[PDB]
Amino acid sequence: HTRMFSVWVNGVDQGDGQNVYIRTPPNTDPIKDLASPALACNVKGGEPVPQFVSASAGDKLTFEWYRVKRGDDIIDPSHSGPITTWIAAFTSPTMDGTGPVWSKIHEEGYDASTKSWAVDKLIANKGMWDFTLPSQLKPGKYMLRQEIVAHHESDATFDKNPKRGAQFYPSCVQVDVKGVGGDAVPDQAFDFNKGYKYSDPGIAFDMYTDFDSYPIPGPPVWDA
Ligand SMILES: [Cu+2]
Repeated sequence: HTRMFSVWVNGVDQGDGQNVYIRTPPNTDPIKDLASPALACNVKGGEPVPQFVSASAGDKLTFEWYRVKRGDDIIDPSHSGPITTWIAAFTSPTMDGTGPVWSKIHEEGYDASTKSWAVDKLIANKGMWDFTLPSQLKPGKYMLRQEIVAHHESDATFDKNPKRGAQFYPSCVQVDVKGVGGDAVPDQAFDFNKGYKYSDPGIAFDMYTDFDSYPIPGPPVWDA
């Protein structure tokens, strides 16, 4: 259980973004059904919010997460898993993130050398998760998506056992990107409801065995 508080642009806190520039869900509950239209942007994913984070291609963004209060324990430390960041064109304010529209721009999963996950790093960083907006990005409005996946119950799949299954915590942020040039348009066209499957070894994942690696679902990080 976790959700976003705000976005920071090159270290500068843009301030509480909840229902302002983040499409904040009503609570911290996970998405588990891979056929849910909420998988892309969570339950209020289709409801527009009035502001866009102002940023430039190349900027370092920080997405800040919390559990119940800003700057708390962030997420239960049992919720080990990856954290991925994605981008889609802002087609209209009533878009909900469904369809073949996403490109992955950043990911972190399991680090064998420290036996730790993206989630442990998030906790250690007090909920701050950094990534770069690709410098080649064409200016325009975009939806950014960041997702924590918790694998404490991923040793079963939701379709067989709806009490268990991977837990997805997607957050969608509206961003208005100034270019530094660059004309690259995100083109992986990844669809979550089609591309995340119960057969994926990164979703049907048993963390309670002696694994050396974790396969992060979806395509590799977008090129240019
Ligand atoms: Cu939880």
